[PDB]
Formats: sequence, C-alpha cells, structure tokens
Amino acid sequence: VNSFSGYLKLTDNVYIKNADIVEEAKKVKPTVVVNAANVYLKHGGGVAGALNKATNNAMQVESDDYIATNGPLKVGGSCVLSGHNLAKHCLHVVGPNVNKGEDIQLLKSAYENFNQHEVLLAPLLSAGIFGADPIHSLRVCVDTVRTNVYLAVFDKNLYDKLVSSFLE
Ligand SMILES: CNC(=O)c1c[nH]c2ncnc(N[C@H](c3ccc4c(c3)S(=O)(=O)CCC4)C(C)C)c12
Repeated sequence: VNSFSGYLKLTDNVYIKNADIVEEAKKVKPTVVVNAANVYLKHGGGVAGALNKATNNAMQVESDDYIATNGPLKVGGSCVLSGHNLAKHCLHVVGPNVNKGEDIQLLKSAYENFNQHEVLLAPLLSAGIFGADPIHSLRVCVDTVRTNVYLAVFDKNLYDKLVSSFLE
C-alpha cells in the first residue's frame, strides 16, 4: 500500500526519517524493502539481522536456498527475493564494505539497482559497520536514484547530521 508518513522531503524523489526500517515495513506494507546485504546473503547482524529476525528466520532460509543453487552476488549487485511478512519483495543490495577494503566507487552501482522499482523503503547503503561516510552515501543516493526512495535511518544523531549537512 506504500503509505509512508513522517518523512522529510530532501528532493522531489528522496525522503528520510529517523526510524527502524523494520517498524517502517510493518506500518507501511511497502511493495519493496531493501536489505543491506553481503554477497553470500548471511543476515547475522545490523539491518540484515533486524529484517531477518522480523521474518522469524524465513528470509535466511530462502536466502540459503538461493545461494546453494545460484552462488554469491557481486559487490554493486542485487537480487529480488520474497519480502515475506514485511513487504511484497525484498531487494537484497550489496554495497561496498570499505572497512574490509572494498571500493567506494561501487556504491553508485549499488544504488542504481533501486531504479528498477517505482518506490522503495531502504536503509542508507554502506553506512554503519560497512564504514562508508554516511553523508557521501546520501549524496550518491540523491544523484543516482530517480525512483521514489524512502530512507529509514535508525539513529537520531546520524539522522540530524545528515539533514543538517544536506540543507547546508
Ligand atoms: C543493529 N541495528 C541496526 O543497525 C538497524 C536496525 N534497523 C535499522 N533501520 C535502519 N538503519 C539501521 N542502521 C543503520 C545502518 C545502515 C546501513 C548499514 C548498516 C546500518 S549495518 O551496520 O548493518 C552494515 C550494512 C549497512 C545505522 C547507520 C543507524 C537499522
């Protein structure tokens, strides 16, 4: 039903809110929820762990069956799988993990996957323990994504820093 509320409008297609992506999925019932995935789809911690736990492990079971038959994704790539109880679909996107030495230029390719969907609920790619500069990730999102993207950032200080930096 894509009923998003309480978002700040940054540009004509990019919105942001201080919220847990899981709670937004439950309230919004979006067509697509983006997962900040890794190449073998191991959803242990962070955003991926929160989304998986909210599906009572159904996401990990489905992802293990996908990997068994298809092998790992590439950095910058994506995979559409079921969204289970959280959304119609889950778009698993692999952004670069710069804390593990992966190339930050691939963050543009990671965001380009969003353009295949008219509207998406998403986290800020490569932020948190992946180590990319969050202000840079927001700039790449704004410059690359043309479809409607609703970013949920679950940290008040980071959300406030992003909004202030964007409005500079
Ligand atoms: C541990 N719980 C969470 O991180 C979240 C749960 N629910 C969430 N909704 C939104 N953002 C969340 N987190 C943010 C974040 C955004 C991107 C990425 C990560 C973490 S990561 O550390 O999982 C690595 C992969 C990329 C941080 C920056 C506030 C959570």
